Amino acid sequence: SRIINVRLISMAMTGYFYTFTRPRTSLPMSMLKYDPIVRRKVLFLEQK
Amino acid sequence: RVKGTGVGEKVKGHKHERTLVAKMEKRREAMLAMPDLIREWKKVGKRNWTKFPK
Amino acid sequence: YHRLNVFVLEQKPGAKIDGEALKKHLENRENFSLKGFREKFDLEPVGFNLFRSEWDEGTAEVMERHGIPGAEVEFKRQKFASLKPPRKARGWEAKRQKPKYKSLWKYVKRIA
Amino acid sequence: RTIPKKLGAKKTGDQYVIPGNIIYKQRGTLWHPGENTIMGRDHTIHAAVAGYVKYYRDPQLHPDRQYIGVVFNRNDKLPYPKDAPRKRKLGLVAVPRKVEEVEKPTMSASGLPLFVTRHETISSVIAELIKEKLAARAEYNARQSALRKLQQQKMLARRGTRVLRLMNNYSYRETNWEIGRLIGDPGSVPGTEKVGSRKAKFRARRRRRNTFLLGIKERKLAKADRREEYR
Amino acid sequence: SRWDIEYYRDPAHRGYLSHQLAPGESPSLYFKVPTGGEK
RNA sequence: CAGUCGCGUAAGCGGGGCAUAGGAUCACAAGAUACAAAAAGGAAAGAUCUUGGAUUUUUGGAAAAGCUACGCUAGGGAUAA
RNA sequence: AUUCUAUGAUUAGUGUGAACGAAAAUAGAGCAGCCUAUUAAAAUAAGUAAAAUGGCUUUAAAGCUGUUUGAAUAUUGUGGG
Ligand SMILES: [K+]
Ligand SMILES: [K+]
Ligand SMILES: [Mg+2]
Ligand SMILES: [Mg+2]
Ligand SMILES: [Mg+2]
Ligand SMILES: [Mg+2]
Ligand SMILES: [Mg+2]
Ligand SMILES: [Mg+2]
Ligand SMILES: [Mg+2]
Ligand SMILES: [Mg+2]
Ligand SMILES: [Mg+2]
Ligand SMILES: [Mg+2]
Repeated sequence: SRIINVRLISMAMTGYFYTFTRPRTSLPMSMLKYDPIVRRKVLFLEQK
Repeated sequence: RVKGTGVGEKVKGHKHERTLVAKMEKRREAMLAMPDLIREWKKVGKRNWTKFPK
Repeated sequence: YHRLNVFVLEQKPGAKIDGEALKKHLENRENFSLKGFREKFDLEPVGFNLFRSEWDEGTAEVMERHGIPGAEVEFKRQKFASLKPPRKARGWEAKRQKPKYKSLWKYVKRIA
Repeated sequence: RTIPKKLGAKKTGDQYVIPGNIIYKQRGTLWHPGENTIMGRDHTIHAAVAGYVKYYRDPQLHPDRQYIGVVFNRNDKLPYPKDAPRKRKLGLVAVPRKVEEVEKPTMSASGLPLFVTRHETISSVIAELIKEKLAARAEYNARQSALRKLQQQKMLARRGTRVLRLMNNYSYRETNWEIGRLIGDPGSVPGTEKVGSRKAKFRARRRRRNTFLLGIKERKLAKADRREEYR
Repeated sequence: SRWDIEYYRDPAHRGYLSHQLAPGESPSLYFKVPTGGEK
């Protein structure tokens, strides 16, 4: 209940995602990850 | 004269095939706007970012 | 990558290497040893610089001009296979994998 | 009753090992990694090369450490003298090189184009020296604008190009990897690179400061002409 | 069926229905060969 | 090894944490894959890959309270009168 | 056309599981067609087909069914699968 599992959706609209955990009483996650569909580092943002 | 493959008929196509040209464009339109989205994300910062998918 | 070491060695005062004894040292010497070479002419290393060189697109053509042999030779990493002797498979499913237990192949075949 | 952890030595001295073989499982570094050895996340020591395990002490490296190594010759003894040449093995096999040659075909077995490419369309002497300074700056400023305009033409053509390639089921679509390389070549993430230069920013800051100060000069001088008429 | 018709409609397999195609036509009953050019 | 990113003058390091304490399948749900599509064109329901919700805590994974001095049968006598 | 035997088939499939389990087709035994039925029957079928719901059978189809409702009229493409 204290920790939630979020989904970091790629901003290349390729449908790839990364799942990381973070506390509810925190800000949304945002990272620069490697999208294997386009094979390039793009911006991944939390789903909601 | 059966559906699709008969004389004077056109194969409908599977949905993945029908939405293929509109699917590759969404990826192409997004990648072209990728450099401008990372510049706005590194300038605004990870904490002050307020745009997220829905 | 290959290391090419550029060495600068000082000769002792009034010691001039014979122009014909220097071109004889490299004769029939395919493993040039700086240690031995230095000890024979009584030289001393003073300066040094380094620069490496690996296989690149222009390597093949450079060998053609000067006739350097060895272009059509590629090196592959030596592979070490396990030294464990083969062993019979163990498990309930692994035993019952031959045509004998054809009636139990629904528990043994196509396992994820 | 717990599951045993089975810590300790997995290879004794002079025992043959190949790369990756565990030699010693430990909680903390009871034995530090030495010659031709690797330490894992949990401090497990593995051979990096084929050879024979050797337990020794290196007083030159650390006064109170004990190491595990791997020697290519069973008769060798560690620690090797710091002044002796490194003993290393080639570890390669000689094979004939490839005869690859650019033979890209144009049509498939069915007679269809392998790739279809589509493009888009849309102060006496100082003044002389200062002039040489201004000209050089103005010349580069013209060259920079004469080349930045060129880059905006290659990017427009590249980002506008569409290479449709034959895939399975006789379909024609753009590959996803090529779509990724439209914005730029791999090696850096476009957008992270700083578009501007710090030196250029300083130059702009001064120019803005000059016009501001010089602006007051013109306004102050202008006010003086209005005052003269009043008087 | 679609797949069966397409297999014997292309000259790559020497299908006996390949004579029904034009040189620029594709075997697939749904997909078409895009045109190369700038327009 | 391939892909492509960070740090570093460089060498290079990086597939989380100094080490040792967080369970599958099935079902269900969200993405991708383009495999098959029960006459045929689609679809539904399936298949592969990634991921999520479990005191599945009897943690190789049942939805589960007692009495019989009226007790029954098959056994052992791990000592029970 | 039906019936009987084997193969198809520890198959497709169903089911958490344990298990359950077709059809097409093939071979053999028999063979037979009709409404003017070789023993006397239809003016071609309406509360029917079907739908909702409760059950049966079952793979979700087809089939059987209580309750409440409720169609169309032949390849000049009406109706079932
Ligand atoms: K089955
Ligand atoms: K039914
Ligand atoms: Mg179908
Ligand atoms: Mg059907
Ligand atoms: Mg247990
Ligand atoms: Mg266990
Ligand atoms: Mg006893
Ligand atoms: Mg049968
Ligand atoms: Mg009738
Ligand atoms: Mg009915
Ligand atoms: Mg129906
Ligand atoms: Mg019916």
